Amino acid sequence: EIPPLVYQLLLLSAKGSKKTVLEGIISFFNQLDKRQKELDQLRHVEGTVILHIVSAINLDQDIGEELIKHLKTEQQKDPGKALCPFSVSLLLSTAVKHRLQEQIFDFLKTSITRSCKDLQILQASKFLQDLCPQQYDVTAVILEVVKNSAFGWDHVTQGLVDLGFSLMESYEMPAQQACKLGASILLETFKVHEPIRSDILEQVLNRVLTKAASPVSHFIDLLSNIVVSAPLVLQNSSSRVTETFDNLSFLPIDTVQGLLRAVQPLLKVSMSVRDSLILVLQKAIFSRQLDARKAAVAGFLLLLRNFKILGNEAFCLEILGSLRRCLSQQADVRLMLYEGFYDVLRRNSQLASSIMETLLSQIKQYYLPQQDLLPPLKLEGCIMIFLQEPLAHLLCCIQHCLAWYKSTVGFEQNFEEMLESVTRRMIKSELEDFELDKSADFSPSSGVGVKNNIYAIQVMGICEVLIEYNFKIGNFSKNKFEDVLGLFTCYNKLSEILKEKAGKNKSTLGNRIARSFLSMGFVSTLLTALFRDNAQSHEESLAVLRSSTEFMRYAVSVALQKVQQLEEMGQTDGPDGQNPEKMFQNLCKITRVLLWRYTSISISLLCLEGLLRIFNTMQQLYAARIPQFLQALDINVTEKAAFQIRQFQRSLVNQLSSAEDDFNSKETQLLITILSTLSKLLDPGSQQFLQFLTWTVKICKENALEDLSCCKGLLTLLFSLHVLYKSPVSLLRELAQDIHACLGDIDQDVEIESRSHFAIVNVKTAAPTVCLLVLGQADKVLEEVDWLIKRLTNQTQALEKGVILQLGTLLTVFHELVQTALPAGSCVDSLLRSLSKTYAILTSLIKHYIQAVPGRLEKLVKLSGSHLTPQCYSFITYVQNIHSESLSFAEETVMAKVLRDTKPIPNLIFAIEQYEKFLIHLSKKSKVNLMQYMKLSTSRDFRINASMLD
Amino acid sequence: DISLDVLTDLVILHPSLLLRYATFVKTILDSMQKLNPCQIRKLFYILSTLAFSQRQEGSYIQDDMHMVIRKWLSSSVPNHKQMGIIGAVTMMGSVALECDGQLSTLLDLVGFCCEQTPEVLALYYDELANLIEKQKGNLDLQLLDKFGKSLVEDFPNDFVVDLSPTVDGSFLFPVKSLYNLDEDETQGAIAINLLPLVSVSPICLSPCFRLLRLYTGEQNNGSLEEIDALLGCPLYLTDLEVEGKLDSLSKQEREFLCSLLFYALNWFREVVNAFCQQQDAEMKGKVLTRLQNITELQNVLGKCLAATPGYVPPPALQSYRPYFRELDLEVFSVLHLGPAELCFLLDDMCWKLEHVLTFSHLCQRSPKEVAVCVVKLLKPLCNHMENMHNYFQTVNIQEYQLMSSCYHQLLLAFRLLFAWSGFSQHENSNLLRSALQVLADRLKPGETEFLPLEELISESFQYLLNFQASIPSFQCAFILTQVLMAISEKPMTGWKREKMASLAKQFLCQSWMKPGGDREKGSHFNSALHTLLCVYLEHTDNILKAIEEISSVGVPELINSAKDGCSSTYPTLSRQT
DNA sequence: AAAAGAACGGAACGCCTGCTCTGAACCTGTGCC
Repeated sequence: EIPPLVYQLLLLSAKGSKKTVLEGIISFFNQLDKRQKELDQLRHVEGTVILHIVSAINLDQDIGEELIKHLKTEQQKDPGKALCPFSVSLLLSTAVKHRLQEQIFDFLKTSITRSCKDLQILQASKFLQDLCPQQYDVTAVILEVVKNSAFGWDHVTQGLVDLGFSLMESYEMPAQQACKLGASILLETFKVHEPIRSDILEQVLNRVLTKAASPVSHFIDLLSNIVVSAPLVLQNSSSRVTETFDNLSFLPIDTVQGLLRAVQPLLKVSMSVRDSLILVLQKAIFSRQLDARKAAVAGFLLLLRNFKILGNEAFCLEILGSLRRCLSQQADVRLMLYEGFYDVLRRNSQLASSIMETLLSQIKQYYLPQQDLLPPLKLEGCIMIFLQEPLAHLLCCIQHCLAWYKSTVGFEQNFEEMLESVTRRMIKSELEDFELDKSADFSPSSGVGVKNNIYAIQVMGICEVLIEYNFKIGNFSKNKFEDVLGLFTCYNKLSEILKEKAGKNKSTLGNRIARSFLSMGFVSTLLTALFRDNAQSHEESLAVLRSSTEFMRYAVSVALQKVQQLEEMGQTDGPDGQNPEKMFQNLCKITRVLLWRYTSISISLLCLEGLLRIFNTMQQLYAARIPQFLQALDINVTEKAAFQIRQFQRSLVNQLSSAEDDFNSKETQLLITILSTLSKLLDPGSQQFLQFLTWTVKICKENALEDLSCCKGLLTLLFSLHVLYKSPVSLLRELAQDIHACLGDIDQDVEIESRSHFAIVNVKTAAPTVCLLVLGQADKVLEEVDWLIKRLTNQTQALEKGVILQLGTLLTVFHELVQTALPAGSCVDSLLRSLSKTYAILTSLIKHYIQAVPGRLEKLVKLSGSHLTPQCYSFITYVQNIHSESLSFAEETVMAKVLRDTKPIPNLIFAIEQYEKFLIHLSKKSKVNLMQYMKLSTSRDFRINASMLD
Repeated sequence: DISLDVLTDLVILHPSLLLRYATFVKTILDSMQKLNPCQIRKLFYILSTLAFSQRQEGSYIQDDMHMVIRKWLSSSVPNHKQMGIIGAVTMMGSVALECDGQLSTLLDLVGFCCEQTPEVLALYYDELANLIEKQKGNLDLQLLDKFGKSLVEDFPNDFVVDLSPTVDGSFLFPVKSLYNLDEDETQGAIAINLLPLVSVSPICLSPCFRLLRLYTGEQNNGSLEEIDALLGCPLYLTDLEVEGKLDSLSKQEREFLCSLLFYALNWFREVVNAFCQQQDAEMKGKVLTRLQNITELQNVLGKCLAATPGYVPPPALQSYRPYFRELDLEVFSVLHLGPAELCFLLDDMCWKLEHVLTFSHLCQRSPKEVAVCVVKLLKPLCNHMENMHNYFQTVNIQEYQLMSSCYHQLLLAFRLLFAWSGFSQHENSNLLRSALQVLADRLKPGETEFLPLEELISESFQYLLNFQASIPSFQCAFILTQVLMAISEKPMTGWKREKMASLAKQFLCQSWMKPGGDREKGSHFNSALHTLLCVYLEHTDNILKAIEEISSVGVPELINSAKDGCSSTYPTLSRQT
């Protein structure tokens, strides 16, 4: 009924007109889908009609050319509208026609990029949402399209897969959003479009090995998702399991590990794949070079856990020695097996014995047993220039494997004796016993120096491992603690004075020390014993440990490096480091002692860093796991978060109210940053949001953060809350009064009262300390204004009223600064940079309205002429005096400085007249004389003083 | 256009390789309703003749094309319907390098579909004329006869008028044999009954004489045998002075007489086309008389064309230029003397020069052929040029303005000839040297004998500089100095730059006024003076010195002395200018 | 009269510097050492 009728209508349009009939039938389908949403026969009818229309368009491609222009015009008019499922389905269907699909794809990419940018802008500023509630999301409609076209359509699946293939490459922030959208639509169409599953898998496998140089992390992510959704898809896609290893050992950036983990079920259900990878293993491990041999050993280590350890065992008995055959390799290559052996050790018993025996042989290769003699560690073995046998990682692997072996239940007797002897040997030794006796022994860029430098790096790394092992052995054992405490005395003996070598760079690598070697569980437990570990069960070993003040400092400093490793990278060293759920529990336990120790009342300054980094991690890593932490912090998310702020506000006000003698500005800066980092996740409409604002403005307007970063840091905080809630132009106007009261006016003949509305700003804070930040907001305030003005290019009356209020109020602000004597730094430059920017935004709204008189606009112009222009030009005359006086400091080739010091001045004039020239254009076209309020554009001349040259 | 042009080479190299996808290609071409007429010709050229060429398996495309034209020759979509007959012309052209059956079937279908269509025999005959004009040379005599022998049935049956003086009927005006036959009583029957033909399509007759010229060009060397008694035909129209009563017309006969005249001058163009090149008994003389007749007829037309407020004449001053027989240069066999006739002839050639060197007939040849066409008879050009020079040495306003305009138009011709950017390409530098050889031999006693390029440059420079003495209008001075730039090198040498400075300063110091006073200050005058000043100041020796002298002597004298006139040292400079 | 035409009037993304914030052990001065 409907399909033949609309086919006849399309034939009529081919004979007649197509400008409006197309849009009419899109609208008909749109309301049909809307009424049917709250229909399989209707969906089949829709499939038939789209098939008919796409065949007709393919027959006459030029007929559909008007669709591109029509949709572009609609998108220019409608802010994100007209991108209905019908329209996008028609667009993708003709893309399969292969005619002009590139331009359609480019238009789609531009539209989605604009859509995600607009979504981010609206999310990051509610002030635009109130005046622009037309939040149109292309992602929502395109993801609903998957379900809409999941009823056996002619070419919807092909269009969607082509769209996703273009999307994934377009992704390469907006790029991350595009990649996420493409991956989601591919997953949805794989879970929906059954008959294209094999073709999709083959195509993505062809693409998966398509960017060797470029990152393909999104590719492996999507492949893993589709494989875990359909485990047997690649089984039906056979003859590719062998093929996928063509150039796998070229660029391991964790891509190889991800590929192996994604395909692991296939290997465990596909013996041919296992055999082929075994065959490739011989070539990979025997590669004489070391450029890419790391990927091979990493993949083999992962495979060891990939295959089950139930108990053919002959498979394992064969593959045990494969990696050991490459043990004599480069130190960097030898590194990864030590870190990775523990993971596979929890999957077998006999394999554990074999690995322990091999590691025993390796450690005995360097042990050098003796009694009451030189340090057993033959540090000179790895001296040569470079090193080929890391020791700290090996010892950490030794202790972890020993712990797991003991827990699961003579090499183990040899292990404990060797561990006990070397620990006893270390305490029964000193720097004199080691090769490094004197402080002036080794120097950087010296053959003896770098050798001793490597030795120093190794030995203190060894000390950390023995610290961890004895703690597990010494369950409330004072003798083991005495060995532990004495061992640390050797550790810092190398440090402090001869730390690393010396390191004159005033930098603190790894929080304070090089990369630690402590399992996260141990350091978590050590602090709990070290802090809050009060009980009669302890034998004063904690107390003497507490006596070692440097042990306190080192106790948390390692964890601070550890969390920073998890802060930047998504993983960390130590057992269970890359397991997030295991790490999350560790993250829950550690934070309590760090916070409590600070509240006990330097050392506490460390805990401030530790907390500030732990929040910044989980808010950026454990997005879904926040409720678990909040439950462990002890859906009232805002209640407890505000409670912690209250405990922190008391410390700050007490510190801020105290005299400058006891200031510790480093803590105060941290006290402010933690507020900002903890203010990110308050309730958007919470009362505590308003309550926190009411307190901070009181403190800012009352207290005087004379410290540089303290004033800057606190002012940064208040705006982050005062952006998503309101506009700050009232505050900026108020602050502009104080700086105007702080100094003298440009006119040099007018005085002002104290008018100290805010105590944060004072005479000593007249620097860019404040007048650069507020101008940054002035940059942001105008930055978002352009977005709506561009959109502005029924409620438009409200749109124009709001802009003229913010711009008009901001216009008064600039008038206040422009009469003051701004500091001669870059703040003079930046003021002229935004002043040039401000006039430009004044244009595009007027430039828009040309294509459309109100007196409200005139009153803004009247205020603009009266309070801005003559002052600005007079302010320009001020700059001449300032630069001339400032240029006297020329050590008592100034060509470079003079040009820069006056570079914004010409472009200030040009931005004045380009607005003026179009404002001239408006006046004639608008039939109104707007120039009576304003003033003739003044200009300046010069004169060379010939007499002064003598 | 480039895609079709390369497709020509692709089908030429491997016809089977192209016709492999030729099914889809032809389906797309037929389906695509949007196609430029030139693109229509390009596609149909092979789309209609692939079967005749590739006789093995090409019959499918030919059958599809014949079916679609049969459904569209009588179809209700005249827009692009003539594309079918265009493809027919392409088919005969391919056959004009058996197949007669397909052409006969197509012609029968066209005739059936155009039984009563007015613009059917018109456009069909236009297509045949284009055929033989462009690519009909290799056409067999039998094929050409079968295509276009309907002249013996159409022309003498109802379009060949009778020479008897008994013409009478319900005509708006009486029939008078304007421009009667030169040979009285030799062939009385030689006349054309125009008024009976209008009141048998008057629109259709104008593009016919071309076709009989084309027939006699293949059935004989010349047109004398077929049109011996018809070359000197008069026109059956009202009295020539009858146009004087334009007010007396009042559309009672004004429109009818306007159509009469409009068909008349186009018929004169047709006969001058068909019976010009051949030399026979008074053939070239009668051609000259026809030229004088058409000039006088157009002059008479001008009056009623101004009197007629609006018109929509059928194409088969300058505003009516599109609705005219755009006669090519093939008529110029007697180029080597009515000054008005010269003005009109070189006005006809000037527009073509401005278009091709900067509407199907002039576009049919490349500029390489334009060069040979223009150099075919450069000798009469220089002869008339020196005649006008001698007249100006001797020096009626009604004649003086005529010579002035002819002068200007001739210099326009040489400037748009030699300022051609195609001379930058050296693909025909020998042709340029040969073209300049006649001018070089005209300056010197002659016998260039492979003259040197620099010698030719200097000789042509001096020869064209000879005209720098006497010049009637400033626009002529502009075009003279610009053609003098055009022949010489782009960057002038020192001697030529000094000559440029001297001549341009002399022209600046010259005084220009129309024959009846009335200084020639106008609009084109402004651009002409702009170009003069640009080239002079560019080619001066001391540019700063020259501008200082101008702004320090010429302007002050104008501001001080001149009230409504020019400046004393620079009569070209004016307050308005 | 103040209308076109197209030659005149005009716009966007890309670039690494000459930039200023940041950096660093110092060397000075003076109550302490």
